[PDB]
Amino acid sequence: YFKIYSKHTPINDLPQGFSALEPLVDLPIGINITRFQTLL
Amino acid sequence: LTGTGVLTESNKKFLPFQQFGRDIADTTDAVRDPQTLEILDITPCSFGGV
Repeated sequence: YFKIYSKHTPINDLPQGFSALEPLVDLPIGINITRFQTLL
Repeated sequence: LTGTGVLTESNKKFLPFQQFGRDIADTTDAVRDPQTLEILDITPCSFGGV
């Protein structure tokens, strides 16, 4: 079931080098996701 | 998690989401107290052939 993992990081085009993401959210909400969109 | 050991409060750098940690054997090495932010190492009680 649903998760979020994430990280906020400094930069000077998605860069080379390495990073690691901690979990934030983990939810048994059971949503049958197949499509998504972004909000500005 | 039932077990037995020397419960020593410990310097193991648990990240905030990490509830417990494992040894190379997949046995539990350390836990967080479910009532405190303290991280406890679980050393096996001393053993040895006689």
